[PDB]
Amino acid sequence: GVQPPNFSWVLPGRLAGLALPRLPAHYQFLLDLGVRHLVSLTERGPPHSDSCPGLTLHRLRIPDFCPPAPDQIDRFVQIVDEANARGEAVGVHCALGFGRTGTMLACYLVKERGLAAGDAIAEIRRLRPGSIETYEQEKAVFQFYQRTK
Repeated sequence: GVQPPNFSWVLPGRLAGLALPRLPAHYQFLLDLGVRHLVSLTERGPPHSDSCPGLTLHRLRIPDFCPPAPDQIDRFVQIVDEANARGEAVGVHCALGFGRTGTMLACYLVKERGLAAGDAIAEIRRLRPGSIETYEQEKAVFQFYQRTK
C-alpha cells in the first residue's frame, strides 16, 4: 500500500482527506486503514479505482474551482454517517485536497461536532494547512451552518 498524496485524518478512524488518488496502491492503502468508502469530488472519477473492488466509490462531482451545492453537502454527510454506522471510515478527495475537500470536511465538523462555521474552517486549516482558501468555499460552510444551526 502507498499513502495517497496530501492524506490525513480529520476524525480518527472515521473521516480523512486526500488529494487525487491515481494508483492501485493508493486505494489498497485506504482499505488497509479501514477507509472502505471514497467520496470523489473531481470532474472525473480517479484513475484505477476499480483495482480495489472492495472500496466503494461515491461520485459527487463538483466543477473545478467552484463550491459544493447544498444538496451535495447533505449527501456527503449522509454517506459519512452511514459508513461510520457500519464501522467503516470514509475518505474524501478532490484534485489537490484543499478546496472542495476542505469545504466538505469542515461541513462534517459543523454537523457532527457542532462547531460554528468559523471554528470548523479554522480546525480544517489547522489540520490541513492551505484548505478552504476561497471565499465561495468559506461561504459554502457558513450557509451549511445556517441550515444546520
